[PDB]
Amino acid sequence: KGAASQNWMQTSRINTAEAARHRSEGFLLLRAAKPNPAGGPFKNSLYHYPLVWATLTAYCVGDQARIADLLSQCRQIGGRRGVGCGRVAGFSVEVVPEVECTWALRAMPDDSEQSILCGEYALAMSALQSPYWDRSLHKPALVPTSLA
Amino acid sequence: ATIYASDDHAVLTRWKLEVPPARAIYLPPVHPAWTTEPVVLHPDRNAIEPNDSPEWADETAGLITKVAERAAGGTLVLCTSYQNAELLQGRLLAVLGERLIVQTKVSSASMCVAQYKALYRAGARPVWLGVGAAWTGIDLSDEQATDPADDAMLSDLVITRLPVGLNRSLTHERRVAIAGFKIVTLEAVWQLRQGLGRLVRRPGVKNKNLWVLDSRIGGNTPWVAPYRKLLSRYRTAPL
Amino acid sequence: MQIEVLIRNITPIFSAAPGSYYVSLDGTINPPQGASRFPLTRARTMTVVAETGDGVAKAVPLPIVPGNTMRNLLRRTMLKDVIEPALRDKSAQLSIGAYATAYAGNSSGNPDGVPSSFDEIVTMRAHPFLGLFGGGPRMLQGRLMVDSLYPIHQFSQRIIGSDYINDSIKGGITEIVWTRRNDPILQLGSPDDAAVIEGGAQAANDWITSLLATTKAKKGKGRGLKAFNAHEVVIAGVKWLWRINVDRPSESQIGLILLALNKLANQRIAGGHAKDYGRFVIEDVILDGESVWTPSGVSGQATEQFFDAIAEALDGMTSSEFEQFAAS
Amino acid sequence: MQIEVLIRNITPIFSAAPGSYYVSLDGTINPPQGASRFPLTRARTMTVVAETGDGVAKAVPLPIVPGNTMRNLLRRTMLKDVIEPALRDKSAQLSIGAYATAYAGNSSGNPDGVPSSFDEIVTMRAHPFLGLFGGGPRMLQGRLMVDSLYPIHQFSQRIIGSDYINDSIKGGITEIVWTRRNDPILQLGSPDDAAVIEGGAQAANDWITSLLATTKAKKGKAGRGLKAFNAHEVVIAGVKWLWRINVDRPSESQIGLILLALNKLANQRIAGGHAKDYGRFVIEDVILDGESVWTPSGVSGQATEQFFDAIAEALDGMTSSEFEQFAASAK
Amino acid sequence: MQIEVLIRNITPIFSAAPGSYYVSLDGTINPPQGASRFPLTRARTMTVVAETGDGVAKAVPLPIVPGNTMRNLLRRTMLKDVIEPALRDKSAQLSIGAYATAYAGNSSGNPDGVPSSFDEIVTMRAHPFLGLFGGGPRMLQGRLMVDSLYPIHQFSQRIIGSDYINDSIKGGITEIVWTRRNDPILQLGSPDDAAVIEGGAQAANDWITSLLATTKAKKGKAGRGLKAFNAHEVVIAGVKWLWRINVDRPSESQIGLILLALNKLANQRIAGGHAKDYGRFVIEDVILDGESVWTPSGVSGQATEQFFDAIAEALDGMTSSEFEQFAASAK
DNA sequence: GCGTCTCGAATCTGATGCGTAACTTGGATGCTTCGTGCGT
DNA sequence: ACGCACGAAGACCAAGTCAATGCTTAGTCTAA
Repeated sequence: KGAASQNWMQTSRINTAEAARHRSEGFLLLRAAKPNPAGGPFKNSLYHYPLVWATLTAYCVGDQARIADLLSQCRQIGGRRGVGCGRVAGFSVEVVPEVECTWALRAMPDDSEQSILCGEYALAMSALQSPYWDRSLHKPALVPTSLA
Repeated sequence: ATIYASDDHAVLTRWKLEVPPARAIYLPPVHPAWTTEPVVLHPDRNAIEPNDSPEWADETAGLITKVAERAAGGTLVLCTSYQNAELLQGRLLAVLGERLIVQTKVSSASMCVAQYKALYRAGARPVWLGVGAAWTGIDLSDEQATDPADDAMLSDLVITRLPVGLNRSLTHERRVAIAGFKIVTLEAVWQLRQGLGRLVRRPGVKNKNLWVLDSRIGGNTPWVAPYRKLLSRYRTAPL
Repeated sequence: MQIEVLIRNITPIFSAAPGSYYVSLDGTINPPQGASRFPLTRARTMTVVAETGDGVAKAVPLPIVPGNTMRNLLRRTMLKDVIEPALRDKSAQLSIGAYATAYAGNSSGNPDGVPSSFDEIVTMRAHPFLGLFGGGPRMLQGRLMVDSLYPIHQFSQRIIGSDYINDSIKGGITEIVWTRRNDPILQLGSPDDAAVIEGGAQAANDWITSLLATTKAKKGKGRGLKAFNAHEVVIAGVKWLWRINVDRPSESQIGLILLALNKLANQRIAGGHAKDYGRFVIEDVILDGESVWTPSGVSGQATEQFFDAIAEALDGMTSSEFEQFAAS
Repeated sequence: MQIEVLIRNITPIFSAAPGSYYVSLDGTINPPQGASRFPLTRARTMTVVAETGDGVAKAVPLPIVPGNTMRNLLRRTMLKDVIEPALRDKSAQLSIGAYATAYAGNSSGNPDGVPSSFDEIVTMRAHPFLGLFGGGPRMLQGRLMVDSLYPIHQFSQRIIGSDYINDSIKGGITEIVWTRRNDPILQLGSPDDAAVIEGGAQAANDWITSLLATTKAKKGKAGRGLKAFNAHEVVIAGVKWLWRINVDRPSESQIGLILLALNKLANQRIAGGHAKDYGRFVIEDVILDGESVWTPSGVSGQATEQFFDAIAEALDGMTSSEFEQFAASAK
Repeated sequence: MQIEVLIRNITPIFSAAPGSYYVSLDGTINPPQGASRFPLTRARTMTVVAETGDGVAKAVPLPIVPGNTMRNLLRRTMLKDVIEPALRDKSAQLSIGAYATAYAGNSSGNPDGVPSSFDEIVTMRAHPFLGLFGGGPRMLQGRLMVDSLYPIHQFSQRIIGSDYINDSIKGGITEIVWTRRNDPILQLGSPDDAAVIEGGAQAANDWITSLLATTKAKKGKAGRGLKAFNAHEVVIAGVKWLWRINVDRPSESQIGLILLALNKLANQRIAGGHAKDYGRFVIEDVILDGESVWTPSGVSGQATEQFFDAIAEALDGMTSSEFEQFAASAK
């Protein structure tokens, strides 16, 4: 992190006066008398996610040319890309000696060999192949403690 | 030679010379090995602020006098303005005498550079106190000696100031108003790099020496960091 | 497809930052306990790294407008300026699920979670409006990726770029505006003023007595109308750059974006409706490096196809498409 | 709907800027501690971006009138000259809470926090007066977008546009005025003047002795006496101003109400300085959606005829029940 | 209610602007440091916007009389001509605090922090005098708007309108008057002249020798003696002035009191220069809501009879009880 | 038809007070289920 | 005649914080 993490705040709300006007004019078919900001169609919601300035470095085994070509079309990193978070100023792909840092800092399968693991590995539930948010694909896996 | 800066990425060029944002294309920087390696910087820093005080002139004159005594051959002392040179030439003339030659309002590269070239070939070990004009354009390569590695007509050179705010164009004032003090610092970095352009104008130079004379580089003030980065490319003299 | 919109705000832009922050009369943010403190609603500032004061890197706050606010503003502009009139022209009516999906992408209409067939995804992601803003019970991935409204400032050089260096502002761009609320009863001066009040002089006397008693009790240890406070806003006249990208856009979607940009000037940015904050005028719109902003709005020979496509889409648009998208 | 009002102030406009400021007798703001300083209440200035002939954009102060202050001015003008006379013609009475909410937007400092029904929102936003300002115990979004009072100045050219350049003023438009308070007892000169004072000579002697003792104690140390000498900063008279009013999808009744307010606005005053007759102004031109609708009589013409008819009908049908419903707390 | 008073000054008007300004002996204001730097007390001027015939908005100074000075002049006129005779006949004596509050708007420099009850506000705002002049420990808004005394000049045409073009003056209306103070002892040059001073000629010789020593020491260095040479800048005599007094919703008695003051206002001075008989003026015309109500005798006519009558009964029923209530502290 | 001399000089060259007061010193919302009954 | 409206209700502990940015000094002549 080039700077401390910033807690970013975003909300969600349907304009109640605009909806009332549409309800009056027949654009909206709602018979309910009042909006409910606590829940339902007109719920106001408050959520937060952290924003960080960072340089993304990771290690892999593959083709330099093809990986560089794939990363050429990448414009945004991480998530919340619809609101423009994590634009890519640039990228670099370099060949480095194996002794620097291994590719093991990831979700390895449960019975992975100890010799290839860099550092401590805590057992947890995570997916081994992308997509990683699919909870039906979640399996017990060794997740690096010094990276989570 | 001063298009791309260390961190500006030629933005100053695109702004000074207005170019459409899409029409401009940058190029990677290049530098031959014989441009940075064959020179070492002496750690003889200046102990006084580069003002116009007579005592600062005395100390700088003594430092550059011992440099000239130690100088291998023809040397160049980079003076920013006529005010500093005139304040400095009086002390030098006591020891150097005729060996020192300085620009005037009339004296310039019309004949002074030719005279310096002739005197250097004569073995006088001449000292050229450049003022503004000598900062850019004039040639200090011993073209006749086609080794080419002679490194004697400009064996040594000394800088008296960074400099700071040499450009006085109203466009520069507009730019410094728009962007702040950052632009003038990197413009002075450009000027300092331009002054180093006098050091080499032929390939295969082998051994030259450099002196820095400004207490600001030794005062550890935050804004001279780009100058530190620029001079850090050059190995210091192991004194 | 990259859209670069150069926005200059005529009036100050006020995006309220969460939190209870205080200020003193002299203007000191978060004054110490010694002096009086007044509540302050600061502008939305994002911590960014920049070369401030010839430093290598400084994490200085930059007053911006959140990207989600810009996204919602664009959605509201489309809805209130092209989509809603087009649906009204057909006398279309939307259920609560379809309307919630259309105006906030809320899945309340069918929170069960509906599968989407590949043909359905192809048809719907090609919708001129709902494709750009995914959501609803289906909850697709929208084709619109709008950036935050970063001001053209010295600290935003590494976020905006150096293409618009001529319009940058060196100093701070935030100013504190003080508000005040006065009790109308204390400003009565004659029985003619109190004629409209049903209680006349007696009601005003009771109101003032209650106010005095409450104030005395509060001093010794129900809140009245009187209030003094300030809110921080970004100074007017500063130029802003808005970057919009549409991933794999159809002609209809680009036409809709151009129409929204045409009608965007009539809307406001962020908050401040009471004080007419956020008013702005579009200065330049850039499509894939080509300037398109004419003095009469977005026009030109290179955008007629988008306008024709979006007009054709508006001609044949029906509420049934919204219902199908919202699974209603 | 965009309304642009062109205002030239007959008397200087003085809007107090919060915070303590000091000035010396010469006129130097925030003088060095060595010189004598006097309290100063500066005219409120909002930082704005101004472009010059050099092309550089810089932040400079600009003396303006806050949007909130003259929004309240417009509300008070409407209530005093259009709404309240209409209510009093039919002998309609408002409760103290209804009056407080009509004049300030709330009956108390604690909002209800309960959402309003859709039909109530539509009815209130269709009200000629309540629709413009909204507010109430349950926050209702008003239709009136009202802007601050920007003087037509070289600094405000970027803000107010270049179509009013003919009325711009180049130099500074701010001047400082000094005020003094005198102890009346120090101007007594005969027992006839002190004959009306109870006790007379004894009372005056006690007052002067106490004043001298207090001043001597204050001087040696290095309540408050009547003597005072300070200054307050005002905007010079004769400068033109631009007022911009926007309404979100206005009904004809609300447009007519705003036009009537503009007709009756000249009798009111913009900012503070009631004793010094500050804030007096005359409206020069009113622009409605890019069209001038101002005559020497005022807002008039067939273009504004329908707005006036609609607002007259609404006022004839205007009752206190709407205000009582609007200001009724949901709790 | 608008009242316009046309005032012409018989003698020069001298309202001194605070600040130390210097003038050379040839009339140049703020000369170079090389020349002499005699002190000057300039007349107070407010910058105003005026057209020089080309329609350009040029900010130029204008020698005026402060509005606060005129307000206090009107207050003093009413008190010393109307209120004081009325209270005296009934043997009603104001307390020292009531006297100070009436003559200065406050009995001390620390106003109360609590608002006043509505009954008190109604009673005070209806009072013939206290209603016009607000103030007191509880900040109360008065009914009087006193404007500055703007001279009818080409620069003030934009401010005061084009109604008084025939009375406008083009050239500068400001002049410098030189003042010198002599040391009496130096002029004393007879043994009979010194026959009154104790010690005879010895005291005069000691005075002269002390003066010589002091001036020699001060010149060598490069108290203060009696010798002086100064200058004060005054507005020339004979120019016409426009005075605007505006009152919001007045009772009959208050307007009657204002008219009574205007009848007896000419006997007072405008501002400053008591020793040199500065500030003398004569009222040319009084405009009452667009109608001239000024007779050669004074404020008279069939139109204004009811105001005078009403203020007459108001004075007859007046007492000191309301003054004591107004000036009483609420803490 | 001019006529020239003289065609200034010294000295003052500011003093004193006042040189803030009171009050506001935030307020509200951001949850779904469950039972019972309308109800279009 | 299943769908939607609408109040009551049930979890219920509970702090420490609230800046993030200051910085200097005169040569050019090679188009009217």
